[PDB]
Amino acid sequence: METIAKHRHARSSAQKVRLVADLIRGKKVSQALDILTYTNKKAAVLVKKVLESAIANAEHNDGADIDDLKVTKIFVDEGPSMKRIMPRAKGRADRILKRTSHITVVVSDR
Amino acid sequence: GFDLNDFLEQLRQMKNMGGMASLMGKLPGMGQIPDNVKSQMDDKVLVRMEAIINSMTMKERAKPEIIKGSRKRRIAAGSGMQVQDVNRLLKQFDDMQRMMKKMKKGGMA
Amino acid sequence: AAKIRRDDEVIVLTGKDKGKRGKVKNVLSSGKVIVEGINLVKKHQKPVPALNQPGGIVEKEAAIQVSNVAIFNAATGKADRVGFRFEDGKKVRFFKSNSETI
Amino acid sequence: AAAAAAAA
Amino acid sequence: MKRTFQPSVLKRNRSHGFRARMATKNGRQVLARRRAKGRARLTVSK
Amino acid sequence: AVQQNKPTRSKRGMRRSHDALTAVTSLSVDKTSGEKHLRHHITADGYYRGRKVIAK
RNA sequence: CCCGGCGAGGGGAGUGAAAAAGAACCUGAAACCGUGUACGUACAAGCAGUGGGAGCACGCUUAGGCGUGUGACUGCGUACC
RNA sequence: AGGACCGAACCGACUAAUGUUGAAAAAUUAGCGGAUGACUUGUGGCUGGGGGUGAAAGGCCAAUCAAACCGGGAGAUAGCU
RNA sequence: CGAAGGUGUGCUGUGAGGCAUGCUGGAGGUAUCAGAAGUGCGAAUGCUGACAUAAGUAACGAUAAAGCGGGUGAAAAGCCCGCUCGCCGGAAGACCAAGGGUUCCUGUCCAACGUUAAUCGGGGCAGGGUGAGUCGACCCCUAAGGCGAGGCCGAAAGGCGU
Ligand SMILES: [Mg+2]
Ligand SMILES: [Mg+2]
Ligand SMILES: [Mg+2]
Ligand SMILES: [Mg+2]
Ligand SMILES: [Mg+2]
Ligand SMILES: [Mg+2]
Ligand SMILES: [Mg+2]
Ligand SMILES: [Mg+2]
Ligand SMILES: [Mg+2]
Ligand SMILES: [Mg+2]
Ligand SMILES: [Mg+2]
Ligand SMILES: [Mg+2]
Ligand SMILES: [Mg+2]
Ligand SMILES: [Mg+2]
Ligand SMILES: [Mg+2]
Ligand SMILES: [Mg+2]
Ligand SMILES: [Mg+2]
Ligand SMILES: [Mg+2]
Ligand SMILES: [Mg+2]
Ligand SMILES: [Mg+2]
Ligand SMILES: [Mg+2]
Repeated sequence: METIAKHRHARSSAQKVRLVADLIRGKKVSQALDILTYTNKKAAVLVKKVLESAIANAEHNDGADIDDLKVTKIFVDEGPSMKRIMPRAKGRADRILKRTSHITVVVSDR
Repeated sequence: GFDLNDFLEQLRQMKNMGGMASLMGKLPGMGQIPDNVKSQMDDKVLVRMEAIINSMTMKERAKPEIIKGSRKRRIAAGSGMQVQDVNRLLKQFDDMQRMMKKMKKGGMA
Repeated sequence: AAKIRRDDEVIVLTGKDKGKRGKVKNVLSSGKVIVEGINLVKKHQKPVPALNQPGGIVEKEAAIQVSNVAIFNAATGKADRVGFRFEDGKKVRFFKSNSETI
Repeated sequence: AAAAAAAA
Repeated sequence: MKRTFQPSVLKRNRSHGFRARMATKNGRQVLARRRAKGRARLTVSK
Repeated sequence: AVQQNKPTRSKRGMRRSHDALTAVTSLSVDKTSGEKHLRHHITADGYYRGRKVIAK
């Protein structure tokens, strides 16, 4: 794999995390923070972690020390959603799907 | 309030017997073969651990969370050990700082 | 079924090593034939935490079907499909179709 | 007790 | 308000369930059809 | 207040327009050749020039 | 072995014929949800197609007037049971 | 003395607002009636379905009552959808 | 030297469909003519499961609101320590019965459960923890009522009762 990292579960819904992801693409890499470290939404704290793990895989699976790179890809997918119940009007309006995603960050060449 | 600088001294203070008759008996209910595994001829590892620390700078001995592969491939080059050997010391040390912080009077119960 | 007991010195058949010596083995009723002539390196890391922290990254058995060179005395194979008689009370193992019980 | 902990 | 239940072990025998079942044709019948027919781990008395 | 046929696709995908997130852009400040965060001097020590929070 | 909270999760290395078999594990379809690219699209009214149709992106051929995608504009034109 | 008076506990529910995918499958808030009596309450017992109980409303008999719940006759019958 | 199945493509038939083949796939399939059907779905407010929509909307459970400094920690508005502040006090305190059945205490861990975070918990995993001649139950005694030798009734079941 051209240095990835991705995720799975944890729980943070799709769209929720899909929002912060758009913030980072193209340049990225050297943007391991700032364009992320200066935005607080749970989704952000999650993409950064895996962001670093990914950029870290640049010293193991492949060479090219952290400084170049690009991050030409970032997309979140819907991950199995947990189910639960919710006491309400005798039991009619209750479904609650926790939802969850990943991130799947990438870092190739420009 | 604790680091490698203090942990190293604990090794030098082993001049007097070092436990050749102390720690060797601090396990009446030996687990079939726990003794020799701990002492290890008192040189198989008991001495190597010290050497690995001696080849460390004042900065590394102060901060254990600042050592990387660039430093691990250097200590083993001088001491004579390998990369995994130096890692074991850091691991056993990590469990020491966590223990020397959750107690007060003996820590017994 | 197998009858091939321990220390039973057999020879490798079917394939791979083949024509190899090997004896004893560790086959069991519906069990496995370690023998001695079936085993390629092995996979394993340093998990043992005992004073003997090894790696087991070597040594291992190579099951293989009981269908190995029958015991063999002179040449090879020599099926043991025969039954002795009036010997023992439990068993009465026979031997290759060459001679008699061995 | 120092040797009964660091070695324990 | 008062939701129709209110537990009381003692009030769970001759008055209902428990071992009292062994005192009537039907009572004892229940056990058969219950246990036998479709083996029930059952539990009745606790 | 009920609804009746609603198009998951296309529609909504339009309201999402006003939902994308945004970018900051700030300095490093003289001392910190990086962080400085937003309109702050620096968090490393929380000092604009000296004894403010903790510093030399 | 490496990122991480001595997390989760992953990335290598190794097992293996296969890990595009990793325990959520055979094959893995559909709804449904995304990232990428080609084209259409912010003065235009309606079962959204169908008939005509230019342009554009690729592909054509020793042109020869074509194939694939998309479809501005335009005649029609109110789902199934 | 008193099915006496006023009024907490306790018992009950006349009015309005809120709630009506509720905090709640009948309540909350502010008022309201009885409060030594045909009073009120704990524990246990007795009445069984065409049967019970009923200061009587067809009320109550486990969120079910112009004939309870569970299983069976049972794939009742349905010139109807 | 890749079957069924999934997915593309090309040719073919009037149509139901047929074939050839790329890829996936990891073991089976079946010309032909004949035989037998749990024999072909788009609807039945059809049955089961999965995923949408509304929508990142409402809501987060009494309007007794909380502020700050330390500690710990990856991170503290919520956890521990401290000083303030406010609320209840015929109780929003204490004890017991009923019922519950380890929820108690200590250590730990934070996936799921807590309508958020959680280092915290009645959550997970471990351990530990309820000591009686005088308190209670057993136990003597009997109430309502139940059961009931023999007995009286009653097709059977069974009802009544000394
Ligand atoms: Mg699979
Ligand atoms: Mg235009
Ligand atoms: Mg046309
Ligand atoms: Mg009066
Ligand atoms: Mg109203
Ligand atoms: Mg009131
Ligand atoms: Mg009064
Ligand atoms: Mg009662
Ligand atoms: Mg009722
Ligand atoms: Mg009939
Ligand atoms: Mg019917
Ligand atoms: Mg078949
Ligand atoms: Mg139809
Ligand atoms: Mg919000
Ligand atoms: Mg709305
Ligand atoms: Mg609104
Ligand atoms: Mg609340
Ligand atoms: Mg428990
Ligand atoms: Mg507790
Ligand atoms: Mg607990
Ligand atoms: Mg009687």
